[PDB]
Amino acid sequence: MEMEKEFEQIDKSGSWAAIYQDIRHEASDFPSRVAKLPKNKNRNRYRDVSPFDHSRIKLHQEDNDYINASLIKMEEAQRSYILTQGPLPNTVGHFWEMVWEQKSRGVVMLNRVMEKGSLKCAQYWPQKEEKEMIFEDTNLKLTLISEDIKSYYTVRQLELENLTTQETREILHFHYTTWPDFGVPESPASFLNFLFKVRESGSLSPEHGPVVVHCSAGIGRSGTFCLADTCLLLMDKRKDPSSVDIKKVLLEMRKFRMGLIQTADQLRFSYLAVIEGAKFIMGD
Ligand SMILES: NC(=O)c1ccccc1N1CCCCC1
Repeated sequence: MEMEKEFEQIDKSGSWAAIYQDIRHEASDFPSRVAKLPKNKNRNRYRDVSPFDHSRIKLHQEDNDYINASLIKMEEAQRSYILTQGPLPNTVGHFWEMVWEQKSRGVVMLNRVMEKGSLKCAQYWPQKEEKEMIFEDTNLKLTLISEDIKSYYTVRQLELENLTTQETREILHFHYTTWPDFGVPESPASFLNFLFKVRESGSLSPEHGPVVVHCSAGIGRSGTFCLADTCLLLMDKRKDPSSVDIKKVLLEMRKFRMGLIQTADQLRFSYLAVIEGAKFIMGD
């Protein structure tokens, strides 16, 4: 069923809360035993948001390999994503160790450091060129190279140095700065423009490690970003673009991380983004 007609049918019937609970009921439940070990309590932002054991990213260290991060591998679309929480005061060094070890080119940030008067993630990148950061625990140095501030997003060029080997890499930081403190954006135009800027950079392409995507918990806004990207790529690849079922794609992605799309409003917004984005994919 053409999702645009499914959309109007749910809107006119006002059944978004009903569709959303059906997804919550059918979603996968896999163990997260490593996340719940007592040694890892200060590595988790939220007691109720944990990576599954089968899909968790492992740090390359014998001491403690744990980070709250999941590998989402979309087989038919040929896209992979790492979804992670906003870094905590004790996990900024682990965060950049993961970027280094997984060979990522891009980091996508969908939250502000402060929202609703509370801290949603640590200031984990340098704000001035002349004031770089050194993570002693993971032996990494991070330098701000350049910053391009736009009305709806900021793009930063960062240099990450492995102080052990003196290898360096360029990382691109894509920061969506205008998601409202409550609810979802009224139009998906700025969010789709932002998704197309990340794609244009090479950060989502198979010559690099997976993109790192985060918000505060790494499931809600982060879920909307990967769901919209994957659905648009499948509409490009398939003979019948109307065969793309957003609910089935979301349940596939929930095999790899719990709780993706946190509200019925985020589910409606994901449908709107895919419907409006398809009007480019199909030749406009
Ligand atoms: N070890 C670090 O993470 C670190 C290193 C250099 C400068 C700042 C740093 N952080 C920033 C956000 C979390 C608290 C402290």
